[PDB]
Amino acid sequence: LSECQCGICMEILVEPVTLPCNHTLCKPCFQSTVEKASLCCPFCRRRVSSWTRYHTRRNSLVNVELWTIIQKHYPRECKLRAS
Amino acid sequence: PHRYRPGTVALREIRRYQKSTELLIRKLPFQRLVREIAQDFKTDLRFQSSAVMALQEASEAYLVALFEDTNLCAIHAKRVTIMPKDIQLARRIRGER
Amino acid sequence: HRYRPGTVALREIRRYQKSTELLIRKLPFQRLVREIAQDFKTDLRFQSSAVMALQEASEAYLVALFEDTNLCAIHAKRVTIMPKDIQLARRIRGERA
Amino acid sequence: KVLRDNIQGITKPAIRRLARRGGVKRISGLIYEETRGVLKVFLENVIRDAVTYTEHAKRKTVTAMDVVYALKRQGRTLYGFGG
Amino acid sequence: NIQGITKPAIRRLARRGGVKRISGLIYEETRGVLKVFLENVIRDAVTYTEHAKRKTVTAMDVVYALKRQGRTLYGFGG
Amino acid sequence: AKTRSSRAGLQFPVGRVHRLLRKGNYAERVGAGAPVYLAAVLEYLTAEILELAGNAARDNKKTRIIPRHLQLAVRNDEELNKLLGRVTIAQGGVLPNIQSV
Amino acid sequence: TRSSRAGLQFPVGRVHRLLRKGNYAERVGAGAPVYLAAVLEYLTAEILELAGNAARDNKKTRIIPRHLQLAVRNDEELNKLLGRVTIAQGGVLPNIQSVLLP
Amino acid sequence: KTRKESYAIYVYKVLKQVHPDTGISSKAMSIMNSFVNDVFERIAGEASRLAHYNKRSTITSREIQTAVRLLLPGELAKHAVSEGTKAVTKYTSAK
Amino acid sequence: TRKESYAIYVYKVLKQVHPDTGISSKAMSIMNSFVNDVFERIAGEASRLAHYNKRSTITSREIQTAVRLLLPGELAKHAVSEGTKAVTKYTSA
DNA sequence: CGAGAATCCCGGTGCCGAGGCCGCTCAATTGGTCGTAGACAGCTCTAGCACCGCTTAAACGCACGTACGCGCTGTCCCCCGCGTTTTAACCGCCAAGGGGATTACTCCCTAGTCTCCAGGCACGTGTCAGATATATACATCCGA
DNA sequence: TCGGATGTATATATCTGACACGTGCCTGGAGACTAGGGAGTAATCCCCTTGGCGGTTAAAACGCGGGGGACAGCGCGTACGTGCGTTTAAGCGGTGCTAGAGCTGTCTACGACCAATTGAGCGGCCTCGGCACCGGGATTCTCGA
Ligand SMILES: [Zn+2]
Repeated sequence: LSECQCGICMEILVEPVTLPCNHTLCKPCFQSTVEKASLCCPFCRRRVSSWTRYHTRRNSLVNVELWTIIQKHYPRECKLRAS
Repeated sequence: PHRYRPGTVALREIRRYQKSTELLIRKLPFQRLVREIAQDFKTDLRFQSSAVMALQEASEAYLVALFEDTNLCAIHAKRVTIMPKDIQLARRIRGER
Repeated sequence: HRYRPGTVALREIRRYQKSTELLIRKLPFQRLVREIAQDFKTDLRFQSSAVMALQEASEAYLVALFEDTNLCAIHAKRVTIMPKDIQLARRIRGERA
Repeated sequence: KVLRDNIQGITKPAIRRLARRGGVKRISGLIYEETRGVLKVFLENVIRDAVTYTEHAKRKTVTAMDVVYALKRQGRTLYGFGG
Repeated sequence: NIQGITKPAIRRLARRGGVKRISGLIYEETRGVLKVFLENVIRDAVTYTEHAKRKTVTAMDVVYALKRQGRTLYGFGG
Repeated sequence: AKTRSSRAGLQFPVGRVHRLLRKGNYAERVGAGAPVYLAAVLEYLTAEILELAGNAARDNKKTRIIPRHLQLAVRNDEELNKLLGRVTIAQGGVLPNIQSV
Repeated sequence: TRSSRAGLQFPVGRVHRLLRKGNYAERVGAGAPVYLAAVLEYLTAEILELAGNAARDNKKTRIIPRHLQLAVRNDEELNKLLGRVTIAQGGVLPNIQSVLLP
Repeated sequence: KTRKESYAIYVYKVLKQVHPDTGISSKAMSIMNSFVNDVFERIAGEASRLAHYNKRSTITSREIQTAVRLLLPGELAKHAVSEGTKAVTKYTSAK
Repeated sequence: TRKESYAIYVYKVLKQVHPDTGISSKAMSIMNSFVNDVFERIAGEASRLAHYNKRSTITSREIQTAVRLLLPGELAKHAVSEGTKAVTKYTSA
């Protein structure tokens, strides 16, 4: 759960996005803190603008491999955050 | 009765249209198309008839040049008929995208 | 033993597309440039950097032209490039009249 | 009024006359769609530029000056409509 | 002079371009087109240098000439 | 003569080209013989184009020059065709040409 | 400075000097240097990121003209933008026609 | 010794921010300088042309915004105008 | 309002060369556009040369080099001859 | 499926270009004033949109049948790969002086300003070159 | 190879509007002055370009053999040109309307110019490691089988 919650808003990671600096953030919060505001990593300040451009072009922002694991382990938490 | 063989009427037509200068694509359909294309980008634009005429001028010139190059490519291929591969080669060698 | 024709060709093709150094030797090219400039005005002096820049530009332009001739040749169903291909490519580009 | 399928107003006899002026002799059946596509993209670019010029002018009317000046931007200058 | 551009060099240029098989007249044709291109570029550059009141053709002038001809080149303080 | 055009024996106005250059931000300052030079070059160019336009008009048995005559002139003159190789003339048309095959 | 005033990395003073010295207009506004510095900075950031990615893929720790060429000609809209620029010591992309293959 | 100016230190700053563990060759800095100069020239020239055109003698943020929209292709131009508007509002916030 | 144009000037030239030929409005407008086109081309080239050569004023030499660079060979030669004759006339009288 | 070189993957040395630090002068900052380009309001008339109807020229669909695109075959000869001989490009090194760069000096060419006025502007009006319709005379292209 | 018919070109009239000219008026053009900076010119220094000469060495040149590629002939089948009949909508031309382009007054916030002050940035000096180069092994392919 602690590893499965993003460190910014502390809620469970829903639609997590793993930046190339290996960091991960939850989605409504990814685009609230990064996509439209800074285009940089909240912790290591790595610029990510072209990364987001390419992924939004190819719709691959949400790590499927980790997302499936999270849904299998904490489906109730995922549903509670979604609601 | 009579039927011209294929080709002679084609030469007659090309000489007819190379002698004259009037516009060929019909003006009301062209205006409708350009108004639609404009409506795609921003809403509520009005157009000068002179602007529509200028757009028609440029489109005519561009398409005639393209067809000239396509004919050159088709002749190079030892053919008489032009095809979309000829069109694509013309655009590629021109360097358009 | 002997490789069949074309395999050494494509091996060289790969080797040369992987490389980045210039292909034309410096002294003949410099003598060519000096001879060309001699016709226009007498007793000019050249920077080595200027000669290198001219070499760069000529290199790139020739490579691009050969790409276009290869495209035309393969369109003609041939596999060997020919002078007519270069002529047509230049005409379509619009350099030659 | 909503406009739709106006690209079909470019009739195949008109396409034929364009080719006949261009010097073509024999015409295939599949080239009408290709000509429509190329005309579409060309109009898209020129209309984009003209609309942006008018937008910057703070007007609601697209003018012959704007169209001519867009065509000059594209390096396809046109004479006879002012400037 | 103009035949200084030798045929293995022409072959290497073609190989870099992606050409597989070459004919005999390609060499003379390539010599012609290269001669035309060089003529134009050095004419423009020499005009620039003549205006500048200098007897040394500088790479900056060549970069300006190429910019005029629509063949911009990077890497010489442009 | 008072006017610079009459001073130099030209038809194009030196004062007009002087004002245009001053209101063009081409340089902080402008010279004196520059407008005269530019006007002379412009006049020669117009004379050059009118040569061929008039000759084509006489060929077509007309008293007035028109865009078709101008287009024919430009595309028959080799050098001016290289100068205006990327120009479209309204109502210009295309030269009558059929390729051999 | 004005650069730190907006968090940019490019010189507001230099670009303001250049706009005047180029005689582009009679007068120049205040937001112009900030806007132009921002756009230049973002463009250079894009180019550097792509070039560095290509270089790291090639397994080297510095950017060279070949890495720059790979980055520019590998991306679609950047190729469109620099469609008329020849890069010194850039080389050409590996591309062979299908039919030409054995 | 002429005091020629360059963008090298700021290019290096941007590279340090984006890719920390990477270096640059002097040749590469040359192309980066030329590229920055070329983009600057194109934007300034078209903006001056626009300002002349609308019979207005001042070049402003609106002029440069239209400049970016005409010159750069769609996606990048959107990103650039976003970045620019962020920068200008941040600047005008402080004095 | 006033719409400046070179109409009377083109008419003067045409009357000088072909006394028996008149001009239409479309052709007149085409000629007016062509003059402005060459005007901006030459002026921009001269401005670039002046800025590059670190000079604060453009002059006859600048426009001479501009015409030489722009027009092709024989046209440029005759144009430069015309220009030098005209400037010599102006400076002499 | 076999060999068998070309190329790919690998450990060692070392050396020249990258990264860091130094310090000073010219460009950035700051403060201030004055004037004009620019923002905002108000009124007004060309023109762009919408409509309707009548007319007729142009677009559709069909049929037919013949010229051309396409695959196949054969043949002849023109490049490709390899081995051997000749040659000049490449590097290092030394000499030399022509001309690019910088600084000082000075006179003259031009922006800015004010005063006069006429060549260029719009507006009104007259008439002949040319589009259109229509009547006529030949070139020629294909069926017989 | 003559002959019909259909397109083209030719001739003629005529009525119309587009071009040419007269005319009158106001903004741009011409003349005169100034003072101030920018270009012209002399001189000096030193840097970079040119020239020469040779040494090993890889690249260029030449010959040769053959096999794969280009080019010509042939035959088949279908897709497009041509003619005709029917349908559709574009073109011409009045009418009506109002939304927006264009012109003008007023006032004002914002940017050019000038003087004082300082520190970021450029030329220089330094130092050390990333990759050029190279000798040893694996592979990833090509070609004969
Ligand atoms: Zn991070």
